[PDB]
Amino acid sequence: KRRPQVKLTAEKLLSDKGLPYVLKNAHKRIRISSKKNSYDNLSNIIQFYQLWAHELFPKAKFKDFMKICQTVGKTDPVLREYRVSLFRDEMG
Amino acid sequence: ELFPPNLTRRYFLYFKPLSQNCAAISSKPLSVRQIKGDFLGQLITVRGIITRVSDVKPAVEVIAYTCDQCGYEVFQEVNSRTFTPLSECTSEECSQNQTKGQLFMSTRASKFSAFQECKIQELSQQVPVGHIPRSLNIHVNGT
DNA sequence: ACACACTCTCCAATTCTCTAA
DNA sequence: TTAGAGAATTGGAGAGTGTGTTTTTTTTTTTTTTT
Ligand SMILES: [Zn+2]
Repeated sequence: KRRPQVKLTAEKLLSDKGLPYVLKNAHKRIRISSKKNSYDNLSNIIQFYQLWAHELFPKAKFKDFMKICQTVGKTDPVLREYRVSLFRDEMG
Repeated sequence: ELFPPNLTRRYFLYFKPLSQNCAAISSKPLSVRQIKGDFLGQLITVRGIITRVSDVKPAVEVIAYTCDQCGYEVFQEVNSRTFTPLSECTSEECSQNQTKGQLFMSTRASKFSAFQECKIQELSQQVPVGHIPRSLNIHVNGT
């Protein structure tokens, strides 16, 4: 056979390298200010998400990363279990 | 090995022949006619007059490249008079991330050495009657 | 024989559709 | 309304094939024999 293709998958997201890093650091990473423009602060938010997306899975263009995430995010039950777990933690 | 050892040799090395007063062929001078095909590979001594000298130019020994997408560097070693430069990042990590990145050459981390070429010719008072004088090509590197 | 240009082929990745809980 | 089972369409991996390559002045400085 030819070599099988490599893809983004929920296992990467649920890995310790994955989504927990964002929740462990996002409060410290991003910072808005009224003292800078909308365009300024708006640009700032995307920085962290871009660098994190590269570190996670360098295949593809940033937009493609988001739009790929939509499919697995809506379909996989284990990922959804993790997400309802987050919002239960806030219900705790 | 991570990189070729030639890339970090900061020095040059040369042999100096036997003193004839201690003496072996390397101590005994040959005229440019006596250098037969038997001597290929050996260390010898030659006596004559220099006819022309080239000016110095650089020659590559180890070439260095950068991969754009995965931010990784690779090296190539050159021995022959010509070479083909690399154009694909064959690194295993880069390959397993299916990252078909582009390679670009860099001078700032390549290794060069100084090169010069000359020619030597037999003394006119040693040419046998009715013949035309012969000559040899000399190469020089390093200090 | 050694880099190239071009052709051919198979296989699996993908999205679309139907069914039932 | 979600999701999972089956069918159809497309991409490009990669394997294969054929190919190409070595290789009469006219103007100007200098030596030589000729009138
Ligand atoms: Zn690379």
